[PDB]
Amino acid sequence: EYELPEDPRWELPRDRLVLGKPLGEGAFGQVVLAEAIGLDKDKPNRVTKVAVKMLKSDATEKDLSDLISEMEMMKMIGKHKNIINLLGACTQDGPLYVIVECASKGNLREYLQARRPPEEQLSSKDLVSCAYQVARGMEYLASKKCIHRDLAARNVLVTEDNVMKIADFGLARDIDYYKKTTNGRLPVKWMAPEALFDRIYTHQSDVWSFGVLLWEIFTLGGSPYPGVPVEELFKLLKEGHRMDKPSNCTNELYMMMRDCWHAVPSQRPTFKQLVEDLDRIVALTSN
Ligand SMILES: */C=C\C(=O)Nc1cn(CCO)nc1Nc1cc(N(C)C(=O)Nc2c(Cl)c(OC)cc(OC)c2Cl)ncn1
Repeated sequence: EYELPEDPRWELPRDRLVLGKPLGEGAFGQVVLAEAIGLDKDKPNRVTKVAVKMLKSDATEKDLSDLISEMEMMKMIGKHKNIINLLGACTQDGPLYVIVECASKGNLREYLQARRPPEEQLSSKDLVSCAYQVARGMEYLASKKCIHRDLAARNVLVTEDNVMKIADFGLARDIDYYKKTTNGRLPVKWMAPEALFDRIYTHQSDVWSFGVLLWEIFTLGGSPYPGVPVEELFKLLKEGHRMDKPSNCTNELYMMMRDCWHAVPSQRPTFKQLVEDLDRIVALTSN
């Protein structure tokens, strides 16, 4: 059981919502595509495709509290082009539905892969642009005290008009480093040393992630530290080994990666900086 308070800024009548296909039961919760009717006073007879999150029926009291949390946090953080945004919620006379934006070309990684050489092909500008947009989004969240914790291509989603949007930021978390993702990869490959070892998570480690995220981008979908089992990665990093520069990657960019991977967290750049460098570099980068 439960009753929620309703904020009318955000309440959508649940009959204005046409639920459709699901897509995986994530880290608690389960999400389904849907069509919202209205959403906009201007054009109230238009459907808008949205993603709607709701509880599975095998759902604890906390599992709920969690959903309410991340909803309320998405409210606090506010809108930005380069993040997945809240658009509404259905709170009354039914189970809770937390509606957000549909990003119609999947995750960054899938979209990169689908655009390798012999569905279109990405120019050099198209890639740096992509890194730039993620940095913007990251900067925004950071400006709002948000620390991401699992930043990587899989957690960047892409809209029809090709805009990078960061996903799963307000995320309530709690520990197997062998836990495999859908694609078969290990979340530790994105983790900064101090996050790995001493559980210390900050903007600085979100920057380390962004390093690897750049690496993913300039390998059109790469898989980090290829065939280097978890155990080995412990040492390699400890000592100071770093990933290899990709082909089709300028020294400039490879040097960014390397600063995002500074051993001393405080000496890494910040997103503010990285946005400013990526803007310049995009302007100097040819189609
Ligand atoms: C819109 C058509 C469509 O097919 N969209 C689509 C398909 N896929 C498959 C990816 O392999 N992804 C999308 N876009 C999409 C997915 C999602 N979520 C799966 C999702 O969980 N969204 C979401 C996010 Cl990202 C979030 O971030 C904090 C918070 C949410 O709810 C609280 C939700 Cl639901 N979202 C948007 N677009």
